[PDB]
Amino acid sequence: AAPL
Amino acid sequence: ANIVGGIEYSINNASLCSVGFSVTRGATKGFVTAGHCGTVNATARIGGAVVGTFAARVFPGNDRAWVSLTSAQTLLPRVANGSSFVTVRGSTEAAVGAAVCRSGRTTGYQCGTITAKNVTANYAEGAVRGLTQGNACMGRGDSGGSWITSAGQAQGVMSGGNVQSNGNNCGIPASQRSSLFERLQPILSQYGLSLVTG
Repeated sequence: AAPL
Repeated sequence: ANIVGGIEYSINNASLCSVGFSVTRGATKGFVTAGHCGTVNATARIGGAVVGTFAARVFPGNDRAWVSLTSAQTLLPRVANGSSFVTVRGSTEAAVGAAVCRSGRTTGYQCGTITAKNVTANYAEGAVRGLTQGNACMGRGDSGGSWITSAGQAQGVMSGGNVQSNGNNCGIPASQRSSLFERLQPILSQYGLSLVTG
């Protein structure tokens, strides 16, 4: 999960 | 510039994000977006012109921000859908299983369903709690963009998810996507904002  | 959900804006001439929703704060015009897009006082530009600056933000913990705009900006109660628009009618929160769409400068307008609420994303910067999960795909550049039902009820702004090596999660089946958005409700109350509706 990454910001976007 | 005309402020419509889903369009691109740049921050300090570097990063790109997508506009979430047009709002007002008393006489001040603004748009809500993702917290991770900029820091307080960062400069927002639309098509090369300065349109405002980050007024506040929360990131990580939450993922929210609002940009106050100059007076010459035109706020519109719309979300881009290709060349057409989805009219913003309110902010009723949809429930798990409802269909929803999201708009952003990278993958355009994508739709899917809400699959879970109150999700924690563990970003490198720290955890972001209370996110709602949908399975519409998205890519780098979509953050801060609008999440809305086809009926015009605004749901939140794009936070993040499980992007693959090509920069999006559009090449993996809906069943494997985790696309998270920050709920709009707590952002409107936290900043005293009102959504622009049509």
